[PDB]
Amino acid sequence: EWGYASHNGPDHWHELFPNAKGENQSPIELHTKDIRHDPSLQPWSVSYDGGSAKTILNNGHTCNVVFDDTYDRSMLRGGPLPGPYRLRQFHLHWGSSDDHGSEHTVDGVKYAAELHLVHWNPKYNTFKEALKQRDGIAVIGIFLKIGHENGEFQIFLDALDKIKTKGKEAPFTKFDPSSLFPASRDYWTYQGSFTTPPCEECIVWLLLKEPMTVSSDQMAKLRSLLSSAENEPPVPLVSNWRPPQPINNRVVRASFK
Ligand SMILES: [Zn+2]
Repeated sequence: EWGYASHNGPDHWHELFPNAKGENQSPIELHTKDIRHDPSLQPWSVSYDGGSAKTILNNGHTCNVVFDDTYDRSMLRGGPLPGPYRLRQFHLHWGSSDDHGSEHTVDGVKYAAELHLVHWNPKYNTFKEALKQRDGIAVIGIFLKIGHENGEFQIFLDALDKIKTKGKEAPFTKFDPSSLFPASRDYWTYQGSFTTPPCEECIVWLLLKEPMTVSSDQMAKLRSLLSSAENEPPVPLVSNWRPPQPINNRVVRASFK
């Protein structure tokens, strides 16, 4: 009961979800000349377990890989976080050609897709209870820039064949999504929200300066997925990005000089 179209677009989401219109929404524009270095930002680390992966779904907005988080398994730590955090899911956001598709922008500059890795604080007992904290979620954000094929990313792409359609689920194990990471772990950090409804203001963002490169033909395989079940009328999922919301008075810090 929401969408990226023209009667369900993001423009309207608040008509049914009213966080959608709070003071800490994501995504944002990042204006590098308004951003300062903070020398108290440490680096982050992951311990992930490739065996945590379970399923891959197409929920009609996006493709999801789900992981097992019933205990402390694949862990994100350091950075600005207070504590260690659990991996739960990743997905993506894209548009309809390569010149655009990311949610965040950096000095105007748009990327072709954004990858989001979702984590949650064990301190808050439960993914669902952490949606009510300001720092309950942690997202690692990655940009996708056109280029050379990515092989670890293919692994994932190959599986899309089995969920083409909204609804569809399939098994997906043994994938470590740290494989996708680029070489640098330089980061921008801010506080905001989920970009899809219900738009909870739950998120510590960690955006990575460095883009993971991918192929145009890799990108058009993501662009194939569809948003109608089988028994129903085709329709492609051609865009799924949300446009930048208001910073108000929010401070964006960089890990890096
Ligand atoms: Zn997302």
